[PDB]
Amino acid sequence: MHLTPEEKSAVTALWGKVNVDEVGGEALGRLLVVYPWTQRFAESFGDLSTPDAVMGNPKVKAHGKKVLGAFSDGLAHLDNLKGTFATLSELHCDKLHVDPENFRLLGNVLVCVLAHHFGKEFTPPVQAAYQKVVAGVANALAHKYH
Amino acid sequence: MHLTPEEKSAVTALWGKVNVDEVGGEALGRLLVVYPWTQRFAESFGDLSTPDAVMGNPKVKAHGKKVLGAFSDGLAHLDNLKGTFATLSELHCDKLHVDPENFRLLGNVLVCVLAHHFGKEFTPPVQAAYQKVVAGVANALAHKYH
Amino acid sequence: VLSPADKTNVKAAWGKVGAHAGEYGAEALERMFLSFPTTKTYFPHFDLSHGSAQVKGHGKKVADALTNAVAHVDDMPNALSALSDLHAHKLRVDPVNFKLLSHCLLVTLAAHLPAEFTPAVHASLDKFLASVSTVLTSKYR
Amino acid sequence: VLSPADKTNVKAAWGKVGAHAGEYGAEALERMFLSFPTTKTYFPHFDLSHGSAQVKGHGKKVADALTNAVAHVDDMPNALSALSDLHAHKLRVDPVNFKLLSHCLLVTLAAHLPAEFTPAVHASLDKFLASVSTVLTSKYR
Ligand code: HEM
Ligand code: HEM
Ligand code: HEM
Ligand code: HEM
Repeated sequence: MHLTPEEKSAVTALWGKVNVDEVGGEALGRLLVVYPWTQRFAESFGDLSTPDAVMGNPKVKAHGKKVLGAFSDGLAHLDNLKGTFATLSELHCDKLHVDPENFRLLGNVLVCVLAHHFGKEFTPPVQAAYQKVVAGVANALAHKYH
Repeated sequence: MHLTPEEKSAVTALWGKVNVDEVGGEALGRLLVVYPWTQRFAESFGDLSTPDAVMGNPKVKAHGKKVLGAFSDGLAHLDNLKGTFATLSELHCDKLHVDPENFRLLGNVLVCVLAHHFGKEFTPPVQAAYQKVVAGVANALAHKYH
Repeated sequence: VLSPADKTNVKAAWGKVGAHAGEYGAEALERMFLSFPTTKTYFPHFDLSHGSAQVKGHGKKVADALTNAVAHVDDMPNALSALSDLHAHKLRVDPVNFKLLSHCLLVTLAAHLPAEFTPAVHASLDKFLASVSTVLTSKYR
Repeated sequence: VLSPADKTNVKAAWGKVGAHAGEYGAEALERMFLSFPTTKTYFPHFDLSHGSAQVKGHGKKVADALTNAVAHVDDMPNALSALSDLHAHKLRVDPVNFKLLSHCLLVTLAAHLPAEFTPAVHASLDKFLASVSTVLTSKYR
């Protein structure tokens, strides 16, 4: 987590404009569609057979919102991600058995989502700040694996 | 490092039995042969047209010894690889233009060479501690890239 | 393997790029340089400053090649043979870097084609870039 | 793409494995579990303790499939269709993991076939495990 002050202000200024409900749904939905293998964790979500079935599934939308919810909180503790995410890291490992690579795929999808939404506003340099951020969060979420 | 005293001792004790001269030459040469693209940095070494020509090339063997040398000294600062490889990290970035991914390829080659050499002695638990060190070293070396 | 669906998706999304491919190619590079600085080790000879003509020049070359793979979507291995040879034998770019560029290309397109950058298209474009990367890396060893 | 030399190298090396492939399968898993603990996420239902019969059994299973791959080195895609299916539609292991098992497999062969694990044979087996990895993840999407 080598976020320069200016990188941190940039992350924070943009995060100001995000509708976490919405972004959360899009990011998770898109994950399940671009990397269908990730659907292994959601057999109880119902119908994920097509893009529309995934993007529109009430269960995917609700889960996305939850996930981005936790991510937003992470954004307020950029100084202590490991701490912030420790009980969640344990849960994903010990109970959910989620391969941490999943956390990196979601980060990339999220970055594409932000690009999608902010257009020209998601400048090369803002992307680089967000790249450091999703990597920091994925690392924090994997810190307790064993 | 996130090495356990037990993990530290395993590393340390196997290393004591290592001929850096021989292991250094073999690790670097295997690298040039398994991942042919790493040869882009050693054009001046000569004929690397064949396994035999690589494994026999003295420039390769001598570069290999220089590399394991520095690696070897890094095992004495296992609790600050960052500070031990700072100058070497800048050098690699700013002068050599070596993509840090190469550091990881080498690491894995190193482990294969140790297993090759020590057979029985190179147990799952010992490999595990070594994997942590090679990853650690690669990270330290890549630390100053910008 | 790309499905008919995928093919339609790619031709469509790339269709929209049109005349902006060059600029989008340049932008994908800059994004890459900024987010994954290790990729810079391959362009020690370039001016990587913002608005570098070398980068502009290079973005166009990359975009032309992608445009060429789209035009030959059913015969990419052959359409890209020469480039596959160049990369394996001269440039010797470590394979992991292809995924980094792919990624920055997807961000760029996302940033410029909001109406077309749908979930389905995104998936198609991702499989496409993966396939291009595979071709370009096929003769490495 | 496996060259004829490669196919020879592989068949030779695997030839020496013989009645021990099962044990080497088991040892490779154990090394993978300890070195890359994230791989354990795919085996929650197993007893991953040293010498577990679940691990041993699975070790055999994997070993056997490799054998069958060496034997049909010329027609891998076809020899492993079913396995490619299982992995893409049921197991859904993330592709990054194949590289981890492949590596633990080299380490294991190296440690057991000193004479035979020459630099040229190392290169071949690597390519081979790589090809096997590609085949197994080819129907992922
Ligand atoms: C930014 C990364 C992520 C964050 C912050 C996050 C956060 C959360 C939270 C807050 C919960 C609910 C905790 C609870 O049930 O007590 C959860 C559950 C879950 N997460 Fe994660 N998650 C992340 C990534 C992922 C990814 C990428 C996957 C799978 C590809 C995943 C799989 C799951 C599953 C399967 C559940 C349980 C859902 C249920 O059945 O109730 N998570 N996550
Ligand atoms: C274990 C990781 C490595 C360590 C500890 C290491 C260390 C060293 C050292 C101590 C030098 C001496 C140069 C000087 O002081 O001027 C050197 C040079 C160099 N290294 Fe690294 N190195 C590592 C990995 C690599 C890899 C993987 C490559 C490329 C495949 C590489 C490419 C080079 C080159 C091209 C030189 C310059 C030699 C010359 O001047 O001809 N290094 N390295
Ligand atoms: C799908 C992705 C890629 C495509 C389509 C592509 C295509 C090309 C093309 C068309 C050229 C110019 C060849 C000529 O001179 O005619 C080129 C050159 C080059 N590429 Fe690639 N490339 C890709 C990936 C990469 C990556 C990921 C890197 C490294 C990060 C890279 C590094 C280079 C370098 C260093 C050159 C030489 C440029 C110069 O010296 O002018 N390429 N590439
Ligand atoms: C070298 C590539 C691989 C080969 C040849 C291979 C082969 C096999 C075979 C033969 C089976 C048993 C099928 C059956 O039960 O009928 C299997 C199952 C399985 N494989 Fe793969 N595998 C490979 C890579 C991986 C990797 C890297 C992982 C995860 C890290 C993995 C995870 C699994 C799991 C979880 C099962 C099912 C275990 C059970 O419930 O018994 N495989 N694989």
